[PDB]
Amino acid sequence: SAPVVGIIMGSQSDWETMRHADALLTELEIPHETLIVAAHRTPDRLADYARTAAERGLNVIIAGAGGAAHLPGMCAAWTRLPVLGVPVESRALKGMDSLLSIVQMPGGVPVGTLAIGASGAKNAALLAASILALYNPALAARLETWRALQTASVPNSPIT
Amino acid sequence: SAPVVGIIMGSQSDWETMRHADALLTELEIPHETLIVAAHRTPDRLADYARTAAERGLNVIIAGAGGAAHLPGMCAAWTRLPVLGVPVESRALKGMDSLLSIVQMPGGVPVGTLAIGASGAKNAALLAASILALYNPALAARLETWRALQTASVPNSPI
Amino acid sequence: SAPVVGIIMGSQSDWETMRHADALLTELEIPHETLIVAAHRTPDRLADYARTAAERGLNVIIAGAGGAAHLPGMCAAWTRLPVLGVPVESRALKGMDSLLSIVQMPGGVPVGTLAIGASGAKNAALLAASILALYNPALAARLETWRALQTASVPNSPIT
Amino acid sequence: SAPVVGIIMGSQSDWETMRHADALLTELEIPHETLIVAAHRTPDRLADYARTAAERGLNVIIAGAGGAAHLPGMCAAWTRLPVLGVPVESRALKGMDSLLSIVQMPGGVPVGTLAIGASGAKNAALLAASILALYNPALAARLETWRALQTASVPNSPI
Amino acid sequence: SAPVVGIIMGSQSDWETMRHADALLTELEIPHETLIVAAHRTPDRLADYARTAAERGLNVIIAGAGGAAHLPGMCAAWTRLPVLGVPVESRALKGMDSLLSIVQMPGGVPVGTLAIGASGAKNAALLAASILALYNPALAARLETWRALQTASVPNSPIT
Amino acid sequence: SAPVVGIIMGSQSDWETMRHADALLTELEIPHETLIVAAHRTPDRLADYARTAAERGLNVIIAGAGGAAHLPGMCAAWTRLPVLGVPVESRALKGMDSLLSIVQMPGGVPVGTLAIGASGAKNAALLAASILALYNPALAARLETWRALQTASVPNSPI
Amino acid sequence: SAPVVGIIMGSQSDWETMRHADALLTELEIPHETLIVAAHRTPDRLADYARTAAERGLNVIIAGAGGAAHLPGMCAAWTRLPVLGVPVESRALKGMDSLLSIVQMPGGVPVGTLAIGASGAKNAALLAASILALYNPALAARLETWRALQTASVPNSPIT
Amino acid sequence: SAPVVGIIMGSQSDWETMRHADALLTELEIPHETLIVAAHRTPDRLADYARTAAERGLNVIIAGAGGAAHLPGMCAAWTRLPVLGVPVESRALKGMDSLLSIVQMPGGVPVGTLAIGASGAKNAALLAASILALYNPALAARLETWRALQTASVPNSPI
Ligand SMILES: O=P(O)(O)OC[C@H]1O[C@@H](O)[C@H](O)[C@@H]1O
Ligand SMILES: O=P(O)(O)OC[C@H]1O[C@@H](O)[C@H](O)[C@@H]1O
Ligand SMILES: O=P(O)(O)OC[C@H]1O[C@@H](O)[C@H](O)[C@@H]1O
Ligand SMILES: O=P(O)(O)OC[C@H]1O[C@@H](O)[C@H](O)[C@@H]1O
Repeated sequence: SAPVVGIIMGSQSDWETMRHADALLTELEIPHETLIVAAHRTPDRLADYARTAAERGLNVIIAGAGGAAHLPGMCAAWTRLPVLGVPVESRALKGMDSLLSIVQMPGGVPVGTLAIGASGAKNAALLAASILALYNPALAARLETWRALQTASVPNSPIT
Repeated sequence: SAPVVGIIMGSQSDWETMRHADALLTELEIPHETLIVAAHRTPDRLADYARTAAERGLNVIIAGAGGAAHLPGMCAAWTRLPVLGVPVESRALKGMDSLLSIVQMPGGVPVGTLAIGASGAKNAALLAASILALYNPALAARLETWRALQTASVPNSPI
Repeated sequence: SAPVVGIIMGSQSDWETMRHADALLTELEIPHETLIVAAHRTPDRLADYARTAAERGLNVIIAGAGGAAHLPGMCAAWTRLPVLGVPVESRALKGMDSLLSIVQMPGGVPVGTLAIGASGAKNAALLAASILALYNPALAARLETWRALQTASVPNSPIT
Repeated sequence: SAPVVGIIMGSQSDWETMRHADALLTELEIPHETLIVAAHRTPDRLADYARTAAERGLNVIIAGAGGAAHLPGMCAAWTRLPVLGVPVESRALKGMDSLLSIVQMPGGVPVGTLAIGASGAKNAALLAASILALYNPALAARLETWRALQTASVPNSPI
Repeated sequence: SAPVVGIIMGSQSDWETMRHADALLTELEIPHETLIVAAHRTPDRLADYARTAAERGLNVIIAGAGGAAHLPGMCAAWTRLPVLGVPVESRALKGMDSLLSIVQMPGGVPVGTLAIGASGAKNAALLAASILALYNPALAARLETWRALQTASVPNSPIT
Repeated sequence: SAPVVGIIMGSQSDWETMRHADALLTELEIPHETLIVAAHRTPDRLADYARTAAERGLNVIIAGAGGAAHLPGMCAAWTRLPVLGVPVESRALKGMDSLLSIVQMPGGVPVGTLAIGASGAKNAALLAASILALYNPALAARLETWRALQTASVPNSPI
Repeated sequence: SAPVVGIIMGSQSDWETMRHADALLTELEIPHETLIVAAHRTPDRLADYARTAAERGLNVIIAGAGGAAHLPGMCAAWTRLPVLGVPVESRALKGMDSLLSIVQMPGGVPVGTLAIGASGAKNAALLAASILALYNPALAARLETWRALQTASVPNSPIT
Repeated sequence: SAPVVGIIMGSQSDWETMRHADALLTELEIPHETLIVAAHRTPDRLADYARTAAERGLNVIIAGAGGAAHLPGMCAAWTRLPVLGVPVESRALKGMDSLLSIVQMPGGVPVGTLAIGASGAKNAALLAASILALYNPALAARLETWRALQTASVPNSPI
């Protein structure tokens, strides 16, 4: 019932990307919350969200942002929980600004960063699942089944 | 006098760069404070610094950071004062990470960004001076003199 | 009545970007002028515009250009006023040439640079407003209201 | 105690970087193993290491590589454990090749990627610690202390 | 009859690119097989494919992948045969991630890398043909004819 | 003799690079002047230099600058003479900023751009020589000799 | 009558870009030839074209190419004439491969390089005109008129 | 014996890199020649070298160049032999110019491209060896031994 993963993003425009994280957590039956938290437009909301996350029972935060993408890193500054960052693709620089803004954190405050775009959102959810599976045997079984099906679904040759 | 510019940086390792901003403000006799404020390692210190800057009488904030450089942008999130950002040169990516994480602010929260490195630190101080000069005539004259000396001192041929 | 901000750009093609600066100054009731000044095709026009800006009562110049983008920097060479630069997105290099051409000024002649594209134009106007607000209490109040409304308009969760 | 984190790297030349991960895990008293596993030069060693990691009791793998950096991704292909990737700074391209070859994993096989270089190695260890802390209360308290000391130790002004 | 070149790729999406290699081998009458082998989703399939390639009679492997593109390099780790790599164009980073992931192999395990995209696929097939032509005189003649026709087909001036 | 090529650069720090252009013109006995002209620090000096270049008898201008490198383009704005641009290697971005700010001129005002660094300075001088050689037969013969010696002097094997 | 500028390019696909050079030379009444010369597919044609250019009366060569763009540099290797290079925009890398392939010539063999794309083609023609104008007074007058009209045609403000 | 691989490079400055290809071919006892051939400074030497390579009995050409690196591609234009390209690390752009000017060959004339720098030179020699091994059984066995020793010699832990 109570959420164990928080998915956060700075804008509705980020949802086109972050929806892939939401869908995968739901597929794996991982209770979660999905919210908008804007690092620059709602910085006090961010501080409160991140600093209370652990006491609220969250175990992992998945944060997506694009451009000068500060949401994952500032989240990580305020929580001891693992924070996973999804670089959202930007218009001009194709997410390279997003990527460098998120992955290049200073020693002492980590953000586990995934690929630019939808792939990264899906993989943030899978990485969160991998973390939770360490201490949830039922989920561990669901995740192993999921990975096995992924492997079995790969064809032997292309449709030419 | 009470400071009217705050120079802030995330680490002692930024000082090699940000000292150029400090020196310039001193040269132009602009009262200022020079502090370490770490966006990631001291986020509550940052929130407090930025949100109280205006009531403390600061007029401009100069913020320097390298890598995933969030200090200028998060400062701007908490203050209506103009915030000027200095990308510090990072070891691997030579400040390109610094530059993009500072300049690419989405619309609604600006950071006026200067060049990577020492040039950017000097120019953040000069840009702060040009802002203050709009409503301080004595400083405006000192800034005019500074720019005039810069122009007049350029040699005509290389040695 | 008399303009206190000048918005300048090198071409009509730049207007698609710089119109966002114009609109925001108008929203905040900041008197301004909006002109075409081409660094390469009208260099004497630029010299005259920049060197007379202060005596004409301008307080801030917002300059946009793309490609080998020299308009903001050459403006700054000729005026003591703060100059803010907007990198206009270019076709091949997506504004990276614009950005580096504008932001990498030598020590001694500053240009306060904003994001590539529309975001940068909007933020140049907001930064200009922040500067003017230091010595205009009515504008300072309008700007604080504007920022507060921005913060209040952020939803708590995405439309899924 | 039996290791719960494996730190692996493709070469001795990566050790200058990955030693920072090793030191951090030691500081936090997290039992770990530190090994060379080369994706290209010892691919069967990699397959064996990754596929048996869970049954050996590992909880997290930290993998560092430079250049065409395939070690973290291929590790993740063979294990359901979380795999954290450290891009090692390469000579010519300063770790940009390392970074893109690690972080740009297609959907379905994740690698949580940290910064280029020593910062990334330290942060992979801290991220592993934060994962383990979710279900080890004594470690969680030591990690809290570590983060608190980091925050409290930041000076207020540069020297 | 029996294949002497293997063309492998990680996904059906790669076929839009790798089909150009397949077509050129067919044009030059080089027997080959075309398969899907996913480095990350079917890593045991890859190990088996690469380690048995020589004993199965393959002489050259052409491998295409995009993004964090590991298929060519991991193939090369498991075979003594020459491995040629085709960087498939990726959405955000335009194949620059593909290119660097493939070409920047450590000393000791080579991948001969071709251009991003369709050009690279065509050239991987031509390079494979060049290799086989060293010890197949009939193919050597076909390849020389092919190159000669290419040269003769270049017009002297553009259609204006 | 009166100069027919002007070599200009924004700073003494550019001289390490631009000296290669100066040396080449001297070697080919092309009368020239070598000057500092700063686009940002001495913009009126630049306008005057460029607008009077043709009437002073200059035929080609070689302009070198680093960073936000505006000197070649603004020179070309004020003269119909051919302007050749040398991107000087900058500290952080290794001349990539220099290169893009010089070469990406919009249509209507050209700058013929050479390689980043010393190679580009040498080649700007050679390109200027090849322009002058079109209407100076003695120089054309000296340039032929120079290119012939370059070709003939390449060794057949490394030492 | 006889051509004094040669415009060369490696493919018909380059014409979309190089046509802007052709049009400007025609506008300025500069006699020229426009040809296809492929560095990689017709290397002997290139050697012959470049090594005979001066004796044929050419004064400037404008060469365009994209990707691994070798046509301008190899032209310059074989002629003492000034060679101007136009980087043609490539699909994946947006002409950055074209640009670096052309501009980064070794000391001793120059190529005067212009902008990526149509702007560069137009400017190669203008630069060629500037060179020819040094020893053709009538053209010098036409070029000064052209530049003056360019300056006079810049509006004072945008259409908003 | 008569050479079956030609190693060519544009300058003595490339030798620091290309010596790694030479050493590897020597180690595997592959008869080869090692020469300077400059695409821009000696274009007729290049045309002659490439067009006669096959009739001279060469089987593979390894070509190294930096900057605007045209040597491998122009070699491939004149021969049907496989041409392998080594991007030499350039001073300013760290071989990114070298890499793009070699690898981005349009369809119809291939160059098999290796990594920037010494790794690429070593790997061009190994790739040439793997090509030759297809039809030389003694060499194939020596190459098997070489790869086996590489794999077996990787240490299990860092020192
Ligand atoms: O890890 P240290 O050296 O303290 O800081 C290195 C970089 O991390 C950033 O926060 C600072 O702005 C600095 O540029
Ligand atoms: O060639 P050596 O120095 O062994 O290794 C250099 C790089 O090759 C990669 O596999 C390693 O991760 C390292 O970063
Ligand atoms: O600040 P200094 O060292 O004078 O000049 C550094 C760079 O600033 C540019 O104007 C010059 O062309 C030079 O490349
Ligand atoms: O100017 P030098 O040092 O002779 O050569 C430097 C670069 O120019 C290229 O042709 C060579 O391949 C080398 O990488």
